[PDB]
Order: sequence, then C-alpha cells, then structure tokens
Amino acid sequence: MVKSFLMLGQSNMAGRGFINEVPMIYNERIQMLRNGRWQMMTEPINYDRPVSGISLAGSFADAWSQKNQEDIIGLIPCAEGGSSIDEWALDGVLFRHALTEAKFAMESSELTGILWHQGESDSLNGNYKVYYKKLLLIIEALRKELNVPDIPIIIGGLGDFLGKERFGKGCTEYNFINKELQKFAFEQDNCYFVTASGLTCNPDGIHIDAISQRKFGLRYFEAFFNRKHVLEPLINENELLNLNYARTHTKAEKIYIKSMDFALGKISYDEFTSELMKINNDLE
Amino acid sequence: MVKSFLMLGQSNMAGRGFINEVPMIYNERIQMLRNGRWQMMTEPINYDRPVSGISLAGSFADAWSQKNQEDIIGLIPCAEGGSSIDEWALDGVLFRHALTEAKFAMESSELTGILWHQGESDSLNGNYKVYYKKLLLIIEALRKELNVPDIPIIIGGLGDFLGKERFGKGCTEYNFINKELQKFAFEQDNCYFVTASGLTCNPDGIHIDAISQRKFGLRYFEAFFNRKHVLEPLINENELLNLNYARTHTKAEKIYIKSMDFALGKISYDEFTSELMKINNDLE
Repeated sequence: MVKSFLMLGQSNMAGRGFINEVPMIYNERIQMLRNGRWQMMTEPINYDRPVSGISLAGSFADAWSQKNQEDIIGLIPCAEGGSSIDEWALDGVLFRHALTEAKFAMESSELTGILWHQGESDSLNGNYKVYYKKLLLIIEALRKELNVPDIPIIIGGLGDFLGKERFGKGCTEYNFINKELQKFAFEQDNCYFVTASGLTCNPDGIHIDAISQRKFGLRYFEAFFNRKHVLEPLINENELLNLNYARTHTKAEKIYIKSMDFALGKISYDEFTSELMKINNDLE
Repeated sequence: MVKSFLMLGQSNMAGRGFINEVPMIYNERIQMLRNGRWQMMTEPINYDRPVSGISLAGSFADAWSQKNQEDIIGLIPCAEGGSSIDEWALDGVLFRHALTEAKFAMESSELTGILWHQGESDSLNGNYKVYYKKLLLIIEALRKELNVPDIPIIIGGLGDFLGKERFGKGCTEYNFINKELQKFAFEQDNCYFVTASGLTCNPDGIHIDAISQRKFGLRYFEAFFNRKHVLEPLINENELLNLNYARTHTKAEKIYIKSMDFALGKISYDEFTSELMKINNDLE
C-alpha cells in the first residue's frame, strides 16, 4: 500500500534549502500529494512559497524506501512559513486545511506518521511558557480527528544558529523552545525528539541549509524507525546519505528525469527521443 | 475586499508556459491561495507538477487589477494536469478537493468567478458525445455547493495545434470538443466562451506557450468583465499586455523582488541591504 506522512510546522519543515547544493532525489517509490492525489515526489515538496526548496522529508523518504523495498511512501505537505504555534490552533485555517489534506490522502493511503518542526516564530518574548500546553491541544486534536492514537509523531529541535544573525537574530529564546520540545516528547506518548546539533543555516541566518536538511531527515527516520529519541547526530550521517545517492535508478525513473528535461525546455525533442531509446536499448 | 477566482481544468489551465519567455508579473494586489490562506501571487500559480509554469490566470489578474485599483484579486489553483472530464466527476477527489479549496478561500474572500479550461484528454475516440452532459453536472454542483448561482464562469477553447504533433497528436477530436464547449456556453446561463485562435504551443505539441497563455488571459477577462463571448482575438492584444508590463511598481513590490532574489541566494546580504536602501532613499 501507500504509507503517508503528514508534514506540519514552519518554514524549516517545508524546506528552504537551496536545491542546487544537494543531489536530486528521484525515487519512483516516493510520492507527494498534489491537489488531493499522489504524484511522483520532486522537490520543492512543500511549495508554500515561491522560495520553497530542499526539505528534510526528502532524505526521510529516501531512507524509508531503503528499509521498505515493497511499499511506497507518500508525503503530505502542510507546512506554512512564518506560522507560529498560535496560528496552528485547532480552529485555525492552516490546521483545518492540514486535516482536510490528511483525510484526502488517507482515502488512498494509510497515515503512518506525522513530521513536525516549528518554533522559530515562538523563540521570542516568552510565549515559550505556553508552547507546551499549546502543542498538546494540537497533537491531541490530530490523533483524535485523524484517528491515529499511536502512530509515531516525530519532532525536531531548532538550529543553534538562531538568535544571532539577521533574519534569525530575533529568535533569542530558541533554546527555551527546544527544552519544551524535548520535554513534550519524553512525557507524551509516541512522540520522539530529534536534535538539530551540527545543523547549519543559509545566509539569512534562520533557515537550515540543504546539506543540513538532508542529515536532519535521516535523524527523523532514525527516530521513527526505531521509536527513539535522537539526542546526538548519527555517526555515518554523511556516508549514509551517499549510500542513498549512489543507488542505481530504475528505467522509469531515468525516463522521468528525461521527460522533465524536455518538458522544461532544457533539451530538444530529438535529443529527448535519442535519450529515451538509449534507456530502452540499454542492457543492465 | 478580496475577489477570489477558482481555477479548474487540465494542464493548459494550470499553465505550462516557460516562465523565462515572458516578463514576470509582480502585483501586490494579486494573490494566490497557499494551504488555505492568501499569499502574494508568484508564478507558478498552479503548482500541480514540478513542470508548472505560466498560466493564463496571470495576465487575467493583472488586467483585472487595472480595472479595479481598489480591491485585490485572489487566485485559487485547482487544475490537474492530464485530468479528464470523468476525473472531474462530483464524487471525484480533484473535484471535492476544489470545493474544499474554494470554501477555505471564501471564508476570507468573495468568490467572483470561475475559470475553466479542459478538454485535451477528451479530444479522442468520441466521448465528446457525452462531454456536455458531463460538464453540466459539474457546473451545476459547483454553483449549488459553493452557493454562486450567477457568478460568471468563463470557459476557453482548445488550441488548433492539437492532434498534429507528438504529445498532442492523439487529440484529433479537439474541434469536436470546442463545439461542445461553445454550445454549452451559449445555452447555459452565465457562461462565456473564449476562442483560442492564434494561440501557439510549446515543443510538446500539446501545451499553450507563455506568450499565448498571456494573450489567453486577456480574452478571459474580456469575457468576464463584459459578460460576453470572445469569438475573435482582441485587436490590441500585444499592446494591451505591454501596457500592463510598463506599469510602475510599488515600493513594497520592488522590495519583494529583492527579498526573493536574496532568499533564493541570487545576491549577497550586503547587496540585498544596499538594494533595499536605494528603494527607501529613492524619490519617485
């Protein structure tokens, strides 16, 4: 079947990594939800802004497909940039929209997990003193509404680069939010924390970069697959990624990158044809 | 207030024009729906595929903003590439998803019109003999469900390049669909037809190109604004477009193109700063 994963949070969940700084992930077994149905995943996955880029859900799915050669993983993009915990209130629009997206997804897939990452917009002037209780109502409503009382919900921490440079300089209370995120995970059932140590950011000083967003996805899967808290970065983080990048592509996959090259006008029709035949004639 | 317009149809409504072949439209008074709420419009508007590009809704909105300097126009992207009239059935997922999107939009805007363009996937082996009756049920359900019994619904024809080259060669019955589209418009209340004469296509032989997609948008507005059938192309089509391209941008707008240039890594932070001050210091 199709195992779907709901994506919730701020811009760091939707992904802002520069897609030209990390290798493309073309996995015919990884899919994204486009206006209610499944389509082959191609970053930007969570296109909430014209600037959406590399997400952590990319490597998460790639790593997931390697541990499950049989099924297909479906991603449900519902992250909103700049959104704060208050904007995610049950009565909220971006929460009720996430529900409708999830439901559309589960009428053709099975919701297996929920990926959450948010907190930059709450890393200032207190309001971290109410973050927990706020999150509890959101998670509670999610499990109830979507009828998933025990599926693992993974939550990541905030980058240590916050509260220092430009767009991120206003987030001086990020570490106070991390404590609430951690606490929430330990105390709440079926919730796991994922450290963001070592992760770096783009020039804006607030968004995690592509490279770091790729490692971040592995830690998310590491937590999900083993149902544990990832308090430290995985050791084979770099090599683990290259191992997925080296994977040989299917005929359908390499025909896809070519169909797209042509669709975007990057190559001629005859050049597209010649390239398609090479794939067809190729041995193995 | 915010006047919203629901976009329905196939890939030629979602837009597949190459964004690098036509000038960018940056209008702070034109917005798009991103996961339930309004955000400043930036093409691709209807991102249903990683290949989504220039849509006809772009120039439609630009022309609309010039005849209404007071309000803001909101676009609701709900077009699915490759979808056929059958996939748009009331019980369908991409129809029920369009409804939920429209409703989310109207709880913060007023649905003023519906833009429809579809039929390439029905331009083969008959089934054009059932297109009308099929469309009637879809339109009927839309007005009833969304409580908009008299808002103008505009429908465009199919390109004359269809049924001849590559990806479009299979659409040999396009002209039979056009007749049904036309008929439907004349007979049905508050429905207007928009010819696609003169419009050209990209190399794939099936998708209307950026230039043509821009002219196509004007004809849509021409029909909507005057509540009439556009059976011929507008005469000042080219100049009418340049007139909108020449428009001087607002301070907020030019600050936006700069905020994006930086957000995408196209410029340095200091270069971004320097550019922001120039905008601030500028006289008029």
